Amino acid sequence: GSSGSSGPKPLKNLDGQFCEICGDQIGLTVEGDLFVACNECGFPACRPCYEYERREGTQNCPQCKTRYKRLRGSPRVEGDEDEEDIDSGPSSG
Ligand SMILES: [Zn+2]
Ligand SMILES: [Zn+2]
Repeated sequence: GSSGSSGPKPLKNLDGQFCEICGDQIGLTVEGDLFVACNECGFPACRPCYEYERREGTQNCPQCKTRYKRLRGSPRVEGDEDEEDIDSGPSSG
């Protein structure tokens, strides 16, 4: 049996920064700032979670599926940005 944190009033926690994909707590970037994979929607994805999505993934946020961007520890991939095309018709979302 447990509750969460010691003492009465809870301590800074369960904010959300904690990645959702795997769970691990989204640490800090190579510089120090908070590592926020996706900001547009706000999908909590650690470092080893964002890169992949672009490495082997599809390069589209699994929450909003928006255009990505070369991060600190994320080398460019084949599908970062494309040019306007005659492909219209939003099948899903
Ligand atoms: Zn993760
Ligand atoms: Zn997103």
